[PDB]
Amino acid sequence: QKTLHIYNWSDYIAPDTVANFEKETGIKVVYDVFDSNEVLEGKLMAGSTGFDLVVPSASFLERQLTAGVFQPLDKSKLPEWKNLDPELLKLVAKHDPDNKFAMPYMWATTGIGYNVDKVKAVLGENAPVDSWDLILKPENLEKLKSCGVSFLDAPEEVFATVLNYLGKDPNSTKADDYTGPATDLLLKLRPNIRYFHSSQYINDLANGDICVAIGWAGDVWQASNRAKEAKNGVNVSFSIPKEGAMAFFDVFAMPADAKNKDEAYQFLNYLLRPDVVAHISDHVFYANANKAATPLVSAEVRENPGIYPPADVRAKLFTLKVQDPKIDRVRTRAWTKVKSG
Ligand SMILES: [Cl-]
Ligand SMILES: [Cl-]
Ligand SMILES: [Cl-]
Repeated sequence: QKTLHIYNWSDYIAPDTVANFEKETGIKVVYDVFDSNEVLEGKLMAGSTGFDLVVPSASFLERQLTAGVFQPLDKSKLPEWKNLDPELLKLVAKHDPDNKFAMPYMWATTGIGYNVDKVKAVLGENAPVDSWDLILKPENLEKLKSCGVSFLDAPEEVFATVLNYLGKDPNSTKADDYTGPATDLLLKLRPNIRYFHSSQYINDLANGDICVAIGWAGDVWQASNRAKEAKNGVNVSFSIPKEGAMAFFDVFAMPADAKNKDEAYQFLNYLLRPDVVAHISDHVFYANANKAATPLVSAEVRENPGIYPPADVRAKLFTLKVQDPKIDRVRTRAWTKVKSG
């Protein structure tokens, strides 16, 4: 029997996607999840992952390509490749030249999830929910400490966001930008942050246990929808702040030592069907990269400007660049100071 090992982000697939693929193809799927680019990259660099498909962010895949940990996708086994948005392909091609290694899957932004009522109770009806001031200004965060604050456990994203907020290059190659103002601000914020974590904030926003989080858009929209279906009265929203925000593109890639490559190609082409991936978007509240699928996704997802943002909001989004070894070391050490204490 055929078996296929997949390592994807958590909360990133419809409930029935895998079961439908199994019953159509007869392949048994082993499906596991992660919430951290650093965890996946560490697996890729330490040895065999034991997976046939993994899903890094494109900015991390750029770094991973030069280690040789992926093999190029045979485009002749991906006929539905045509369905992909060419403009998104061109953006991902900045990380994966000529799109040789990566199939764009979902994309979104790193912004602010928050409890509408709690934030307005603490900072007033005019709470600056359209601005990184909400969480990155120490006076505001000290007051939101009362109802719970979480940051992503995602150092490249947090530092780029802080740097942009401070008016620096989000991808500054100036070491002092990291050790000076970025670390200073983050250390001022630190005593107000309940935890650093990239998946617990979903149920904690849904449950009312935290009131504001740095989070990924569709994760926050999932939390909003979980509160709605529980009818617990918790109102969660998501903000792409006025100063801009990081955009990311999560992409399927094939490890160089993948065991069941024919089956992996069958799954990638399954995900390229417009009806298959639109249905995923319906359940996970993320924009997919499939331009033929967009009319098939539900109106409540397609028309949400925090999921499919319009041109003027997209014009304010930035993306990660790969840093040299000095900056990587400086950023990692500063993250360590921030996250342990
Ligand atoms: Cl996990
Ligand atoms: Cl007020
Ligand atoms: Cl706390």
